[PDB]
Amino acid sequence: STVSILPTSLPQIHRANMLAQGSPAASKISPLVTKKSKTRWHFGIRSRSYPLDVMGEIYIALKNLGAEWAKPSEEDLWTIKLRWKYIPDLMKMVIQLFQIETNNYLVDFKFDGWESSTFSAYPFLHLTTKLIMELAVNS
Amino acid sequence: SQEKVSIEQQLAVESIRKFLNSKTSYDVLPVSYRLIVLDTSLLVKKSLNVLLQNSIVSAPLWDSKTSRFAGLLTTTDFINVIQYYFSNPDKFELVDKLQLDGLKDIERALGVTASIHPSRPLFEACLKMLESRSGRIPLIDQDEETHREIVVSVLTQYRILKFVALNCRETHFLKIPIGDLNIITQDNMKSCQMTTPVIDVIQMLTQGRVSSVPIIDENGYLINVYEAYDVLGLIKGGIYNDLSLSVGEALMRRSDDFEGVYTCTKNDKLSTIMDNIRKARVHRFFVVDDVGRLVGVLTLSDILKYILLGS
Amino acid sequence: MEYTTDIPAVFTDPSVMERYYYTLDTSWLTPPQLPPQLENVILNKYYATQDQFNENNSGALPIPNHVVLNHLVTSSIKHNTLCVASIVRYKQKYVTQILYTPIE
Ligand SMILES: Nc1ncnc2c1ncn2[C@@H]1O[C@H](COP(=O)(O)OP(=O)(O)O)[C@@H](O)[C@H]1O
Repeated sequence: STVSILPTSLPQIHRANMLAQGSPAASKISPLVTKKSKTRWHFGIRSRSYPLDVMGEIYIALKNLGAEWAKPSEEDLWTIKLRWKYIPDLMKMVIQLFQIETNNYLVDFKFDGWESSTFSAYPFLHLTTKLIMELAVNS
Repeated sequence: SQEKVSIEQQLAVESIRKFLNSKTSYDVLPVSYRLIVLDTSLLVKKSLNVLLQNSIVSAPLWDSKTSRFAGLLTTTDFINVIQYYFSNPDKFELVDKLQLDGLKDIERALGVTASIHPSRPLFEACLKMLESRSGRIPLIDQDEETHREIVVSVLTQYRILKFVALNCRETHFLKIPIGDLNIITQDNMKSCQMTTPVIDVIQMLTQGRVSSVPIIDENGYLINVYEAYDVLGLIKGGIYNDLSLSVGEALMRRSDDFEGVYTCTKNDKLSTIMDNIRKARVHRFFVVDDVGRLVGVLTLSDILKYILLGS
Repeated sequence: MEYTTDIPAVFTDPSVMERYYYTLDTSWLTPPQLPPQLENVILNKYYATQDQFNENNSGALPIPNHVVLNHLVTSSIKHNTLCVASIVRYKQKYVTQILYTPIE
């Protein structure tokens, strides 16, 4: 095999050769450093407010954004079964409230299809972005 | 001996072609993987950070206003905006304000795209990439409820060649020297020297429509290469003065984790080439002579074309 | 199901929940505990296993729990940009569809 890595193409050797030449840029121009920081991902969003308070804020935000929702019974109060406009045109979502700890709650958002194996979550991702922002503005 | 090497090369290629004809683009997809998409209203500068932060050179764009995908952000988009900004230095204060949809407008105004269904044969995906003269192709399907076309993934020539290499031991029987195959591009090489202004090298990329420009010295010895990808690090810092540097100086911006330029000779074999593609992200092999003078380049498209269509 | 833009009285009227709490004879009145499948340790392990395979050739690409499919994944706002995702099924494979959108 005569397949190799060209030594002069490595940044260390290229910089060193430029330095030896006398070029000012060799000392002054630094390599690009990209801080690839590891993101902590979560499902949905967290709130320290209590259930009725949190649910109220979501419904408020939902109303201002133009969503409609089903009437919840006593057995599913912490579940929002909503529909949103954005050919099936109405997007369905299920929002669910969970308790993490005593004072800590997690809001769960779930894409639930469209109304009149292979699908794009992007319309859902965009609308949830709108919703999350509306929730931030109101706080 | 010669006849043996030849028929074995022929058996290996026919086997690789059958493989490509028998697999689909869907098959190349990992069982679980991530797809990064950018909203068209995102700033170009931020989008560049997203690429560099996530170790990718490309991303599909999403127009939220119309619920439609809007093509791909690639290094070419950044190449085109550099030339625009250089020829119009007054606009530099607008870099900070330029959004991806704006960037696409600028390119359209300056007068400066292939897709495939996952179910189609991998062979056909390769043909379409050769026809479009690009190293990547979006995988497109229809949303089963909305019937909006959606991007499932983006496949590259690299990923396909690596897929072939990982699954086909037959590559080891590709023992004919590449110089005997007439697959090296040797004629009308676009090249430069370390003292060439980087803007001129960037022009060569667009004018020649190549991904890289080999840097030689006065005697024709290969020293380094400037790649389309290098333009991303050039923008990240300070567009203003970096565009005025020589290629030698602009290269100082290369990250220390740059993997290096790969070279080979005419006596090298596709078996070796495929082993290298298998073990590392290599996008081209510069062909040098016995003393390290540039004689040509062998790119992923050159290798794929040979596998699909022969010499 | 019927749909309307009327926020359920239980969230606007203190009389409704009060009514429920006084007519006791239990878990309905408190939202359910977070399922183990939605904890961030499991979600980020899933992300790390993909990274360990693609960058370090260790282990094998992870299959996500089917219960977390089509659920919103989020991260802290950075540089006025919100990054959201959802792990979704494509035929028999799993795509984490990721969107970067500018906010304000
Ligand atoms: N600097 C160059 N000068 C002349 N031809 C080149 C150069 N770089 C690549 N080529 C040739 O042009 C074609 C496409 O080049 P390139 O875009 O770099 O490869 P790919 O299409 O595989 O990414 C190939 O046939 C390749 O051999």
